[PDB]
Amino acid sequence: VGEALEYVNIGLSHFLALPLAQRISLIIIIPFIYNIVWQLLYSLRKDRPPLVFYWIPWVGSAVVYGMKPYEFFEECQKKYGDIFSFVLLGRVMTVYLGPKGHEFVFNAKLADVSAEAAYAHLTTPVFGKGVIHDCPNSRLMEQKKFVKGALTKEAFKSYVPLIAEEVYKYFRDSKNFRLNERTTGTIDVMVTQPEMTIFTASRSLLGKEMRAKLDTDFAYLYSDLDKGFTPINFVFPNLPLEHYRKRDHAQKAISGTYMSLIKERRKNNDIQDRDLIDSLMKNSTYKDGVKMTDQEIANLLIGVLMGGQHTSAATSAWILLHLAERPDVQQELYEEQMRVLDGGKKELTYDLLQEMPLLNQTIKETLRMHHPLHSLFRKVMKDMHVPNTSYVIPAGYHVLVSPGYTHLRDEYFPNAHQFNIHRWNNDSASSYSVGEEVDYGFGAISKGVSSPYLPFGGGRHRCIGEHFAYCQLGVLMSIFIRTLKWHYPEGKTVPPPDFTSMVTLPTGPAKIIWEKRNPEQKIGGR
Ligand code: HEM
Ligand SMILES: OC(Cn1cncn1)(Cn1cncn1)c1ccc(F)cc1F
Repeated sequence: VGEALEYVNIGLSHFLALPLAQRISLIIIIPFIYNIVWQLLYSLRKDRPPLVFYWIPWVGSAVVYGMKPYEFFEECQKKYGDIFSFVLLGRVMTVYLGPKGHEFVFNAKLADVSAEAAYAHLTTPVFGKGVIHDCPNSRLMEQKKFVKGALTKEAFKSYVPLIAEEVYKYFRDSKNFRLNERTTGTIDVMVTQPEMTIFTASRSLLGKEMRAKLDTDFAYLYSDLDKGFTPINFVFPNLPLEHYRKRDHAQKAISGTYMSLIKERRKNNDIQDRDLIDSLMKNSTYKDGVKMTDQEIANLLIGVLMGGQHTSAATSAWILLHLAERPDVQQELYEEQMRVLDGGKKELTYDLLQEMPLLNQTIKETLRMHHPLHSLFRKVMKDMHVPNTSYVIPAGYHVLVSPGYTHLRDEYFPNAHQFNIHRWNNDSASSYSVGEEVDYGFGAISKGVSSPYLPFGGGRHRCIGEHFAYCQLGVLMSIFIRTLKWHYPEGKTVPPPDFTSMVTLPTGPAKIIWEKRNPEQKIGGR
């Protein structure tokens, strides 16, 4: 064996004297071979979930997961069951499908998994430092608490007429509508809904000043920042191109604008209860006494607005698209509007929104069919034993949960690919905890996360924008319904989702044709 060891050194030597044709080829095919051999040895382990076979090292199943994750999950489920792993751009993802998966991932102990470790590079380059994913979990919990303080019933009461006003103003002024001059038109909903969403959300959450900013070239900065919000950040968060420079500069200029308003308000003591900015100026002190800086407040505002932007705009787009081939549902919704608002003589309020179950069921059904986040990740921090299995998920892995997948399973939602708002009759709430509850720092929420329907997630990372989303989408759809009818161009139908973008927005261009219900109706104001 001493003689064997000599030939090892000889072999190492002879390698380095190989022609580069053969040892680019060498250093290529020997990972390819080792990978296959490694998977074969891996598949024999009884303490690991089955691993989806893949040919290309590092890359893994990235391409099929990236383009059609649900079809990917369905195939893996048929073959392997509800628990399985797959390689994705250098990381091993352990998927757990179904309610048991919801429970395993969303209710995982703080010591076991980390969301911020999974998402920091996705969001921090976009929002700025010190907030959301660029901070400890208990900091995040309180930031969520701070923001929730601006999201009260009384706040929604004041938001509704503000949001309504922005919708009507958009109908009046936008080149996409111009209702005082046009009775019919064609629109790309991936153009109109992001614009309507930023106008309505800015006006209510940021306030008059920041909304006024959107009527200038300052609006261009929001687009630049929006482009940095991309899956590519998972691999290339910072790359010396101008996509990144436009992003970084936008983040600085936008937070600078918020900070200017913040410092301005404090200078003049002008701090009431107008908006989320007022709210955070009065309520952003952590439990240990440390106060958020003006930069961190601005950075939080960016993240919250940006996140709400994408989820809400995608959702109202899908609502329009599903209703476009369903004049029956438009008809039902309109009748509800006529009854609840007394033929339109009653002004829309937050309370009246609560008396519109079909409208809210329509939102609920859209979120079932189109969960804007098709996958949620956590990085595994401590080895996790999978209950009632021999499986152990080692630290360094990632767990993946997908409530959106379950939303589309017939076993939980019969005829899951049919849009049917009536499957939610006497269950028109946005969601509802109906068992024991728990507080992670931002308010009591559902302890159990086993519901097959989880558009807003669960556990410590649960959404806090749920009621704002329903308020915003509710006011907007209420006005769309009362003002317009709409349908598809001949031969067109609901498009497939684009699963490669940050949220599962519709494939473009997604066009609908609108017409005024009352051609002679005029929208007043300047
Ligand atoms: C239809 C609209 C929306 C949907 C479907 C949605 C969905 C979700 C989901 C599934 C999560 C859980 C994330 C995870 O577990 O990793 C989440 C978290 C969160 N969302 Fe939303 N969201 C929506 C709108 C909004 C809005 C409008 C806001 C703010 C006004 C918002 C702010 C947040 C915040 C602060 C978190 C917590 C992040 C964390 O704790 O890690 N969302 N959202
Ligand atoms: O959870 C997100 C980040 N994200 C995860 N997968 C894709 N994007 C999205 N989001 C959820 N509700 C709204 N946006 C988020 C969470 C909080 C936040 F402040 C911004 C933000 F983008």
